[PDB]
Amino acid sequence: NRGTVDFIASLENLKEGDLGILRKLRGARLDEKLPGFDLFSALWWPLRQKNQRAPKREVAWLIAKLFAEFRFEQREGATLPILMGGICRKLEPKKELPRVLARFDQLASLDIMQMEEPLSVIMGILRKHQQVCLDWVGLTDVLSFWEQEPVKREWSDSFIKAYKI
Amino acid sequence: MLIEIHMIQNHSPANLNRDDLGAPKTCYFGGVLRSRISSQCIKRSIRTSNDFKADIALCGVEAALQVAHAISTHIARPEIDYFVAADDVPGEDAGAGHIGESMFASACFYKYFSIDWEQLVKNLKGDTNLAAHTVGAFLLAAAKTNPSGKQNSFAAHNYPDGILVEFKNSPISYANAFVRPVSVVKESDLVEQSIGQLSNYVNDIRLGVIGFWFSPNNRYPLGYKHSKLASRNIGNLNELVGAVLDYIG
Amino acid sequence: MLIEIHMIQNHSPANLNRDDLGAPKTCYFGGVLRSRISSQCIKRSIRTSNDFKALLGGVRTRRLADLIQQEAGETECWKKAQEILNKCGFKNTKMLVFMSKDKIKDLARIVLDNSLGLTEAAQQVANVIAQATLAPDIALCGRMLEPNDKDKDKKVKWSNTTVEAALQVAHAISTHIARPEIDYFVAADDVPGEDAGAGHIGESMFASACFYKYFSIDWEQLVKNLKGDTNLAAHTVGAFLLAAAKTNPSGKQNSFAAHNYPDGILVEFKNSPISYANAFVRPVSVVKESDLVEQSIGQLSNYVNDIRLGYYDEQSPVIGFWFSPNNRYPLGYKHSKLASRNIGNLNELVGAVLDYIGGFKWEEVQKS
Amino acid sequence: PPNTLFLRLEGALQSWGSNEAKFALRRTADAPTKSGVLGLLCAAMGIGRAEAADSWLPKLANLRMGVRIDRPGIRWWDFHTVGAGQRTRAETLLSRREYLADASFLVALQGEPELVAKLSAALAKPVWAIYLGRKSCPPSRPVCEHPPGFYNTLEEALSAVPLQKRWHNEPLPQILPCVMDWIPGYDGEHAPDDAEIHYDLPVSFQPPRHLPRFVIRRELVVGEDVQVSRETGTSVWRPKGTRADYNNSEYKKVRAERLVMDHAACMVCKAPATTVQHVNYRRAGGKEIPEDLRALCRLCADACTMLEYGSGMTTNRIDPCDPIWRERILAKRKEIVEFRSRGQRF
DNA sequence: ACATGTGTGCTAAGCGCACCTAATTTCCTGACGGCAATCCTTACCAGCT
RNA sequence: GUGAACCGGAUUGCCGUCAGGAAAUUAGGUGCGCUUAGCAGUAUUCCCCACGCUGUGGG
DNA sequence: AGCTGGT
Ligand SMILES: [Mg+2]
Repeated sequence: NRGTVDFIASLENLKEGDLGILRKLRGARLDEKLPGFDLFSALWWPLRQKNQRAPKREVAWLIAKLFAEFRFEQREGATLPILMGGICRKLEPKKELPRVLARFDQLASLDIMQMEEPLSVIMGILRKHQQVCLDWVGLTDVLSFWEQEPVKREWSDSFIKAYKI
Repeated sequence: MLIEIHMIQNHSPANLNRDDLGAPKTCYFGGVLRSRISSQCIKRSIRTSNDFKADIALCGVEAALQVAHAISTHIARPEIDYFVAADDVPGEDAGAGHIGESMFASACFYKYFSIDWEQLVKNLKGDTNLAAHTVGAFLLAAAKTNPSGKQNSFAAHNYPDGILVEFKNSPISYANAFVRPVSVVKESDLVEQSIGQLSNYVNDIRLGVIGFWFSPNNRYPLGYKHSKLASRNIGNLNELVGAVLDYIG
Repeated sequence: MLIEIHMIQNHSPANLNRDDLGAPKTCYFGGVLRSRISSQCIKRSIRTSNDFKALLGGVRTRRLADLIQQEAGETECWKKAQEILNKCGFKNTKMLVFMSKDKIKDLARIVLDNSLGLTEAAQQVANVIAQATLAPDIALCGRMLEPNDKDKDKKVKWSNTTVEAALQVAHAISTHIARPEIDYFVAADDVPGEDAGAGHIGESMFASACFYKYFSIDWEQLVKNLKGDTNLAAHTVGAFLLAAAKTNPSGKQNSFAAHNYPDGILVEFKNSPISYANAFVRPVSVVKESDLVEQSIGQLSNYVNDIRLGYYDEQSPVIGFWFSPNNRYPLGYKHSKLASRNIGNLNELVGAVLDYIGGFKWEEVQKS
Repeated sequence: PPNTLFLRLEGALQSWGSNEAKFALRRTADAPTKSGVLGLLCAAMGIGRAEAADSWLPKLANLRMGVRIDRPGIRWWDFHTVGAGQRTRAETLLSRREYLADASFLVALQGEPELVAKLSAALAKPVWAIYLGRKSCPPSRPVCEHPPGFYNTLEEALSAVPLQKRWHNEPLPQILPCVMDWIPGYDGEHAPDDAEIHYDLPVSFQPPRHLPRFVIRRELVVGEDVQVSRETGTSVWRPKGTRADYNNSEYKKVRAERLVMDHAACMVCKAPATTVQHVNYRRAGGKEIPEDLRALCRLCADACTMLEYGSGMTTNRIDPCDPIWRERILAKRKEIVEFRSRGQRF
């Protein structure tokens, strides 16, 4: 898509104070603080009048909050079920692998709003394994259509494919 | 003239039809495995109880019914159970029972009925307005008592939500609406998504009669347009019964 | 005539029921995962409840000969009892047998000890087992009995053991998406050592959910299996109402003391029962205002509205009840002012439902 | 001139019985038998019982035909427990039935247009509760589809009909098996040594007495005469709703109506008004009726966007008229007054 | 979900950061309980209608 | 209406019963927002009844 | 005197 790329690139332009106030708004809707809504409006309004396709609003808000909290860099080919699974091969299959594996499968049966904390723990173990790159555009357009089961099964089969290799 | 009671029916988790080994019965449609109750089971459940008997010319000239297998609008989801019957008398150890396994499934179903003109008039019994009275009993007696099954341990008698009655005479089941099993998107219900699929099929086929539609307190509209795909978005108990009564005669 | 009893219970983080692997029970209701509590666990916990002790009169044992041997000071009859049972039809110490406790105790003791026969002794023991219907827990839960046809005698028969269950407990369906939570526990070794580690690193799974609990009484069946009397029937109905409102499943309560109480009672008298599972086909997602209990009650009251008007049964209206304690949780917050007898107690609703049952009172019936 | 009608057999379940069923194992065949479409025919005329044996089975028993497999459905077995003397004694009788699941067919009926002309007005309007050969197996497609026409040969008629497709990304059988009868090209012709015998030829109907027939296999690849059809008909609902209309031609003119209907003023916190908010998002608005909008000042419309953008987006709106959404609006306006940075836009 | 309610009259251009950084040992449960029937006969025979 | 009719796989079930995730941690050092300004002014003040034509009722 | 439920 040619609309989400501008959103991710504009997010990468954000300076320290803006993503600090985005960091402070974890688990909080974009209403109880005025500056957070102002920042989201500035990020989210001008990309609908230049390109016809835009992500969903809740996906954009959640992705902005998570991006502020973790601060990765955008790189093609680094979606969640590849780096996930790649880290699962670096594990003991007896005990820890079912633990981390269940932590990953918790994402596949959740709605967009409640995934903030499971995505937080998944990206926390990603940060523990020193992962710098994450395809924010790829994550965003597989998350804006997260409610159709073909993309969920494709994401899971990507995890399988990265695990068997 | 022909009566097509296209009926949706969600079900709380409980097993209703059991095969040799105890599983919920299944069918194959749309390239997927979907849950199924047998037409014999629901047809006998329409009999064998006195609430409907308030009909021996209709399930016996043979009989007068076409009841389809309950095709699920989505994929089958059979689950399994694990029960332990306790000892309740203190022995040297604990646990005594069969320690077996049961199994159940929750599904949203569909079926189709057929009562023709002479198939109801020559049914007769003793009257000519009986060919309207028995049908008028049927259109909501088909949605009166969920069959039977393991109800003493899996209590499920969920009443249906969305009921169609058509007066189209060409016998066509709308099962081709459920060629694609119904997926779930967060903003709509499973029953609401199934009813949207049924509505989307309804807007087709007319390109190449009426739509008498039942929604209790019209919570489920057949199409989110003023150009309603049934044009009869009403329904309250025996109002529909009497309206079919003076539709037939 | 049959009685419906509905509850909406929110529970603390707890594991009241597990499968073989230890996970809380789950069902795929409405296309999404719903937390489940097994009906048999609820039936057992209400059976073993602290108020059923005046009515707890059923035993499900395979150690019948042990029960005979306990009530015999010096007359050892445990091999003779075992062979009498082994040719009764049970083949082994046996399979599970349901009966009344005191009846089998005293009169199987008197019918077993006498040295008058061995074949007809087994026949009359089997008849005593089959006639043991004077217990209302058997009348509620139900019981059949199938002995073997191989390890038996051709001269031993069995009467019709038909007992119908007068209770249909539904499985407690969660009112939202199930969020199964993983608990990580260790076991401390009390004595120290070099390793400074745990005695047993283990797995436990717990689920915090608002359960839609659903029971149903077949009072007509409850008296067609409890003979012509109605006093015991009314006492059992009141005892179940107290027990269900008062007791909880005895799962991992020592580790999760979730003894929270039902925040909703809906008793409706009719001849066509209904579960409000379709009230929550749409999963309940909470908003910033209100709480999960109120949103669940709101969806339930919306469903009660369009099944009291769209599916109206004004030939037999609803006698819909509540347990709204001093009206803390009202039902009709926007339109549903159909709660005819909204109260804030439990003994009052017990007395009311036995009043529409017939001419009974709460205190007078509580003596059978 | 149209000598053939193409019967369309399609449903969730269907079964045309085979010969190997006298006992409780009741089976089917992987083709609609001759007396598995002639029973449909007799029901479509509205008669049955012993009337079909005379002048209805021999009225077309001299007429050859051919069948086509759109998709080969799989064989399914259903448990069936007849209760006998239970709804004699309670001895429950036992059985097992064979069901062909998700199979579409196309039968031909060739030779002359008078009987086909009588038959064309027999599939849609005249009925005796027609089904797919089994009483409890409904036809899911209009059986009167694939209109008649002249195609002289069996293969030309069987391949000159468009082939459907349910969804776009669906596997399609590239070889369509053809079941054809025996054509006696000359008198004394002997059948080829691959033609299996099928026993679907009734000479009476009740009780069933039968004759055998010769069946010749035949093949059909797609492309030369048969081809895919237009699908359309979106089987995806996903409730509709428009969005993001600044102006086509009817927002400029419709903003002013409630601007000066309310006398250039606000409504909640009355003050000179700038813009218009939208309530009751039944339609987001290309054509808007003038009794749903809400001309309303800058700060409290910003508070309306406060409340809407937070929490659910949905289709229900704020409607600052009924006083339940009042305290939140005023509080959000207070923090708007306290914390707005005009130099940081908006 | 910036535009459009200007109302004497509301500027504006230059400028926005780089780098070192993430550890491990060991610990992980035993036993007991697991359903019976009934869905074609060595068919005549005697309790009694 | 047709190798098809008409047709239950039925009843009995607590998975229960033991468990600290504990030991250790400076959030680190760098920085000017800033260059320019009368809240004044008679010679039509947008009006509508309305005066010998500038007093008189208000939008 | 036959019939029917049991062996
Ligand atoms: Mg305002």
